[PDB]
Amino acid sequence: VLTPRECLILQEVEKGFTNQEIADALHLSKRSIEYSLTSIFNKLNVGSRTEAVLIAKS
Amino acid sequence: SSSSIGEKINEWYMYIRRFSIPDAEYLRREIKQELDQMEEDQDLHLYYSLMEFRHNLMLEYLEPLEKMRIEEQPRLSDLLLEIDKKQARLTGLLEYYFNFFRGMYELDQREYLSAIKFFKKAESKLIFVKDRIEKAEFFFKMSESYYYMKQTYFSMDYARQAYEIYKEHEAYNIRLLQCHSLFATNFLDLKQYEDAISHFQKAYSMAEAEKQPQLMGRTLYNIGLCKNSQSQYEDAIPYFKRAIAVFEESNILPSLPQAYFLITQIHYKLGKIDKAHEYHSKGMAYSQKAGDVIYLSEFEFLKSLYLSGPDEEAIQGFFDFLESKMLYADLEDFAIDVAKYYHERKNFQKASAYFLKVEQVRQLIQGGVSLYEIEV
Ligand SMILES: [Mn+2]
Repeated sequence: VLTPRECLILQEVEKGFTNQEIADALHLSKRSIEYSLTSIFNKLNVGSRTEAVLIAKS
Repeated sequence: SSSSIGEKINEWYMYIRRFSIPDAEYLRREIKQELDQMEEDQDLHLYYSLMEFRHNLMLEYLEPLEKMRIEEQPRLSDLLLEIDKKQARLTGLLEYYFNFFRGMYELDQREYLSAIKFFKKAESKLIFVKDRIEKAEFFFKMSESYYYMKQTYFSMDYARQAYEIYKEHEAYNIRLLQCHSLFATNFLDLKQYEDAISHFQKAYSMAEAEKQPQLMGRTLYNIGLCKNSQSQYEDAIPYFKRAIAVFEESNILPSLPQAYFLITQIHYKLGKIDKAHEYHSKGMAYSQKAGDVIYLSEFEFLKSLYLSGPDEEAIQGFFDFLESKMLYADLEDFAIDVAKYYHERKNFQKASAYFLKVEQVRQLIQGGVSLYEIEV
């Protein structure tokens, strides 16, 4: 179950942002975005950015 | 506020246990900034340091998953168990502070049932707090908290537990003294006036040893308060006088509006009006200086009652003020004072009316609670 802020990260991912662009948009370090995705992807049980986008959309 | 910072650290921990990185990072940052703008107590600084370390552990356990294919990655929920298992002492300490600070926050929000529930969880984690002085400090804080919630028996019980530990150390005579103050104020709520006095006297002798002006003064004041509560007005005067002298020699401005108030009122009640007037003038001035909102109105009230007729319209505004502030105990007491003023003046209709006000006030919900998720 994603927090609203984690969903926000995913929303930016779905729009095609890069990690750096997500960092800048949310005032987090890029490293933090990387950690966030590792956590988020694990939670969605996916192994890729593209595939996280798909499970997101369902 | 120390209390609000601790609760933010609590929220931080909840996000950490969930591995919600953005949330944890935002709180981590906001908490660092807030603590950089204050001299936090030792307990709060330690809780933060623990949580900072725990946050880094969160990141450290997540790091290996980056290079793992997804099917080779453990569920986060299991990662968490591993962390708690390999860091049992950290976890226990975190549990202690989390619950202690949440409890303090709930108490602050006047959520009493909720505060007790967290205080009990904290106490069950006290085994992780090695230093026996730190344990005593917990018991001491519990005592103060149940004094405030008026669970008088539990307040004394915790004061006793704290006292027992302080008694075994020599450098803690001040805390011992304050345990005596805790016994005394509790005895006072129980109407055990002689017992209260006796403990205030003990506390006094100890504060005099430690050459502690503030405590010395408060102790003397409390004795006068006990005398006053028994309507032994003449007997209270010398104690209020001694307390004032102590407060005034040192420059303990904050304590002075109060130290002057009861003694002012007493002289009104005793019909010593020129003396009342002088105490009044001085007490009023001290209150003006310290910028003490409450005592300004209370000194004002003395005039409204004892000199002004009485001035019932001004008295009524004052009563409303107190109530809006939830100073119910004082409100009851002042209404009684008004009733009694009229009674001695043989104005029984007016006395009866204020005695009725007293009962109305005693009917207010003064510390209501709410059950958590219990069905009706
Ligand atoms: Mn600081």
